[PDB]
Amino acid sequence: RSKKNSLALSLTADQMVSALLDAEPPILYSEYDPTRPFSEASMMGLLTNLADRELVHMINWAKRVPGFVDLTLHDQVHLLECAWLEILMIGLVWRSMEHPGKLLFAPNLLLDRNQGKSVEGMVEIFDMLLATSSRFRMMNLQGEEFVCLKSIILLNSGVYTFLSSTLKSLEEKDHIHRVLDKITDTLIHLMAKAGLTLQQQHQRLAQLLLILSHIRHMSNKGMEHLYSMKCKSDLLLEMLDA
Amino acid sequence: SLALSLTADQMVSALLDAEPPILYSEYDPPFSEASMMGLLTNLADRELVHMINWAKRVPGFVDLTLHDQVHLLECAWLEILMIGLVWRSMEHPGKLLFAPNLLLDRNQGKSVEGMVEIFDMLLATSSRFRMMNLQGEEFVCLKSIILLNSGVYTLEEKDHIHRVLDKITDTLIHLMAKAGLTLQQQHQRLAQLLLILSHIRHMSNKGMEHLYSMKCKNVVPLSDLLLEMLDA
Ligand SMILES: */C(=C/C(=O)N(C)C)CNCCOc1ccc(/C(=C(/CC(F)(F)F)c2ccccc2)c2ccc3n[nH]c(F)c3c2)cn1
Ligand SMILES: */C(=C\C(=O)N(C)C)CNCCOc1ccc(/C(=C(/CC(F)(F)F)c2ccccc2)c2ccc3n[nH]c(F)c3c2)cn1
Repeated sequence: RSKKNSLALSLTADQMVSALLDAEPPILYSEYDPTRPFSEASMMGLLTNLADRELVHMINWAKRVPGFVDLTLHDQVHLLECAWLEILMIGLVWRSMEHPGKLLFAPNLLLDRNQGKSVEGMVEIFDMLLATSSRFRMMNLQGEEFVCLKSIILLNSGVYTFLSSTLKSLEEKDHIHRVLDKITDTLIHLMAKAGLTLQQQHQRLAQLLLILSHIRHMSNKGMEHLYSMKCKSDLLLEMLDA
Repeated sequence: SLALSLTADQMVSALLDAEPPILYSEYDPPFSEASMMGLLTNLADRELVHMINWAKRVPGFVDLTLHDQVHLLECAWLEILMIGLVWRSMEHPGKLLFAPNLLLDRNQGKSVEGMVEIFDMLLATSSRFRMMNLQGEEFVCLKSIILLNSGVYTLEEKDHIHRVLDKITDTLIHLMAKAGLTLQQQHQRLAQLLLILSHIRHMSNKGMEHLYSMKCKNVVPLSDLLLEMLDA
């Protein structure tokens, strides 16, 4: 199906890992004043500000993910529109691994469960994120594995379409699936290099990709809450630079 | 411990043996929004009874705590209905085989509230399974994975659940190796299938939002039915 000659598809596993590690966005500081007690609007202010800012840098990151700028502009936009909260979340749970009971939103913004209660609904999402981070800590998730998963989330985010598909959209989806197969290869390689048996490799690949269902769930629940606070892309198009 | 000893071939055998009966709708051969929702609700409610009986036969599930058995089914039931739907629908491009006498096209999908958006997503997933030539043996592995995964993070009890999930991954790989796939092709197909499950979860979440909205005729809430059938 795909007609595109994409550099990503002929990268070796090591080269894919290197490119992903190089793409990582900068580490950002919240505008959080620790002498200021939290209220609902103040916490939602802090988080929203952090999310808006992370989104700018996420655009720059996505441009450096091999295979991503080979998609049509419309398809790049769609992936980012679908995936942004999942991508924030996986970042959060990775950073929070060595902080049992707490979510490291930023270096200066470390929140425990109880501080989630200052916003209606949000402690439910907090618990799920905490559980996810503990899961990654127990599995001893490696940085190289993390960046593979975050790229998988981006590429897998798009809405499934049958009646709503065009011949062109279908070529684009085929290109996505090839990029995804390269990332799977890269994950397996990393595992094989770390000394896992073949059985252990296939088991861990499954365990990590099953956690992505949980990330999707958390994002969906997040989105429901944001939509019900009346939140409501010309950036995206123009930053993605076409 | 019997469950944890199963070979790949034995796992397949047990899961195939656990499969529920295929149900018929009460459909009488015109569809309103109200009669369609009525038909779908009555079907879902009858499927649920058989889903509970099925889950009791998935290796390892009756080793779990009552809480875990109830919680896994409460979180997963719509995903489980949906995977079964898209599987049954693979030989019916553009349609959804809710039951043998209830085969619906997207036109009929517009009958009911926020089914229309979900409908195309289900058709696409069916189409993806068809294109991948998903086999029945792979389908029952994936459906048991949904059960054991959908509530597992939402400590030694979580370990048992994880060990059984690993066994099913081993079973999938075995099936693929037996079908002639290379090791590379095995790991790629595994990943492709598990990423589809993210999308099934998303479809279920979207469906749940409409069920909460709408809402119901909730005489026997699912949590009560689960407790009755599993406390027992
Ligand atoms: C009462 C409210 C609650 O459910 N609640 C949690 C407060 C209604 N309870 C009975 C369950 O009702 C029910 C379940 C499933 C479906 C259903 C569909 C069809 C589709 F969208 F998934 F395609 C549905 C329609 C509209 C909104 C949500 C879901 C359905 C029914 C039967 C199925 N068999 N295989 C499947 F995949 C099915 C899906 C409707 N109502
Ligand atoms: C909507 C307008 C509005 O609030 N009103 C009142 C009109 C704002 N729309 C922009 C997006 O805002 C966001 C995005 C993300 C979040 C994050 C959270 C935290 C958690 F729940 F995910 F934990 C959130 C809170 C409440 C509901 C949904 C999400 C968030 C922020 C920063 C992050 N960095 N890494 C992450 F994982 C997150 C998550 C808040 N507001």
